[PDB]
Amino acid sequence: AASRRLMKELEEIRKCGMKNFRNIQVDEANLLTWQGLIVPDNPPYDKGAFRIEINFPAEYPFKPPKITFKTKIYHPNIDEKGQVCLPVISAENWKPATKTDQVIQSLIALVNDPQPEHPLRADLAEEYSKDRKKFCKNAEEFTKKYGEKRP
Amino acid sequence: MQILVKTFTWKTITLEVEPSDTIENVKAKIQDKEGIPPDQQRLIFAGKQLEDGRTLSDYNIKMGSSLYLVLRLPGQ
Amino acid sequence: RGFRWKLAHFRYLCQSNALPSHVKINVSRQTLFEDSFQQIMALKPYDLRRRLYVIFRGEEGLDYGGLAREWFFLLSHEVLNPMYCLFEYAGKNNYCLQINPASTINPDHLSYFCFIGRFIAMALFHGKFIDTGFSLPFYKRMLSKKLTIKDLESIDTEFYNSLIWIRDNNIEECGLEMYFSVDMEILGKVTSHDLKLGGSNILVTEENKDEYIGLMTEWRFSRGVQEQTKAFLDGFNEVVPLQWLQYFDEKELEVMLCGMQEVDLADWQRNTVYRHYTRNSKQIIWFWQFVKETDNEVRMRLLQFVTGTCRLPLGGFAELMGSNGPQKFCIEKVGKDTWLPRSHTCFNRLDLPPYKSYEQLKEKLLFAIEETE
Repeated sequence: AASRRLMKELEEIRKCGMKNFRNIQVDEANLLTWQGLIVPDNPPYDKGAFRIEINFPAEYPFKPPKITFKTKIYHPNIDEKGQVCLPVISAENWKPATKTDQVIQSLIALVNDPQPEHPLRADLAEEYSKDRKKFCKNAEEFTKKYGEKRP
Repeated sequence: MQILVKTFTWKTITLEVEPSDTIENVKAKIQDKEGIPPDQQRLIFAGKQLEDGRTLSDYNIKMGSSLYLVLRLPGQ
Repeated sequence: RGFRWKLAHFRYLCQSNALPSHVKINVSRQTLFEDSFQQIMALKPYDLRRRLYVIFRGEEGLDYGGLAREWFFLLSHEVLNPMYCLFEYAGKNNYCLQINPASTINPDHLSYFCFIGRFIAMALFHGKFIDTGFSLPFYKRMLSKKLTIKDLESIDTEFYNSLIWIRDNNIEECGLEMYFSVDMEILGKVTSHDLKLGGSNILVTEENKDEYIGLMTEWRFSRGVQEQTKAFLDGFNEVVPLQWLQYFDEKELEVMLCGMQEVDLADWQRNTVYRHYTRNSKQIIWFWQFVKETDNEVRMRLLQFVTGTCRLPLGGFAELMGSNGPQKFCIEKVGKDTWLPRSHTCFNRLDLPPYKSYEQLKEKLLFAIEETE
């Protein structure tokens, strides 16, 4: 730090209201690591909350951030090592003008309703595409057991 | 706890470890998981080269920390 | 006066400049790097132009048999191994060497880069190939050619896209908080570089944007390896004058250090994909007729045009990697035909405008791929 863009971004995440994302504490030596909580609204994750880490590369905003889920989760696009294939921050769509609050917003959007035409976990993908409801009940005992509170 | 020792060959080796463990112990866990003899290993953390005989906590290695594994040149 | 000729020229320069007698390189496989580095460093550049006698002790008199163009393969594999922290891979998924800024953690790193410089020049000088080579920007530096923003695409694609995004968009109402400085992590430790005086306090805006883009581009190529690079070029130049290289481009120099690779024309066709073309559009039919017809050197050059390298992964075309992950050789149909074909090495993609005659496709493709300055 340096990291004068990361400050403005932290400021305009804390004050942006952030209903679905909270308890955002940060490594304040260089704001290159954030931790926060995702609080899904629609089922099958509305009975849970999820610790994530956001890792900013040293050359941010030239390279995108990396999001990992610290809390386990049952999602066709999040592997069991917590990696989320979130398109807006992929190495192919990353723009410099993209702010972290838009990142989160699209992460939420991904939690609320997945997209299984491209999945990190194929099972799941098909268990969503076919059988939308056998998915949810399993997602629910996963979030019930493994996810966090409040929400 | 659990740490990631990262190489420049893009292998991430996960190690099972306690804050009590010495740098020598962690080198030993590397020799066992990779075959690399400790006398030719270099561990670095957050820009500090980890001296043998100290411990993970002296260096404040919390969990999920990434070490870096580099080899010593054969000659020296 | 193309590659064939450049090659004869370079070979003649070497022949015509070789000292007599021989030079003894005594190593053993078990201690190949330390023995090599010891042997080569004790000799004068001139001596490295005498005849080469390599001994592998313990294999000593039967064989050879042999021999050590094996030393060149084996050693190249040792000294260029990123584990040792002298050179590093260019990206996660593409595997051609560049200098690692972390190299300083080696007690005398400038010596080892001088060694390696000598070593490679020895390879060119004695017409021996080495196992894996360097990135194309690396080669351009050796030829003293200027590195440009498009040279970035191959070695750091995200940094490239970001750079270009900033060139091609108005940013005034964009709240980018960009300053003339830039940070880099090495071995876990983060450091700050100003790009001009007090650059960390100068704000990037529409009016300085171009200057900024400029300096970033240098910095990204140059960052943390000025001294190792000079050590290398010096070590190389003592053995084989860099000026002997002046007729070569960076792609030809790749091919001179690697051999001519084996391309299985079947393996290629099986694993090519087509965007807005098909296996039956006769631009493609024409394409594959050109791939079968010509030289093996044209094929490598073509392989360089579309993929940024003449080498193939372990396995063949079925496992071609790009920037973001795997990506097969791909031909896509682009607009007009008053263009030349273009490529995207990070996507491994040939943009082939629909040409009007097999001869037209043949002459334009061949002009695009041979004319890379």
